[PDB]
Amino acid sequence: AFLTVERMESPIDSADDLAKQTKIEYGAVEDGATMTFFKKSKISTYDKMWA
Amino acid sequence: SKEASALGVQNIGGIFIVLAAGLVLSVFVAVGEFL
Repeated sequence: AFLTVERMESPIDSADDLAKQTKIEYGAVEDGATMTFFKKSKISTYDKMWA
Repeated sequence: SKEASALGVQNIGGIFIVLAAGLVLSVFVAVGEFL
């Protein structure tokens, strides 16, 4: 169980790993042209990151 | 995302009770064996 838990997560988080996971936090400047792109252009993973 | 928990006393404790029961059964049959 320990090895499966520590191997299920991708060792290098990518443009999709962060969206599905919750252990690792992510963020950017408050409406500093980053989340302004996140709110519009509704991509599934990008929508998850925006939420 | 939190599953890195070991088997504590509460997680696995009944094994101690069952082995103690086996030990007491073994001694209880051994004392009667000498009869």
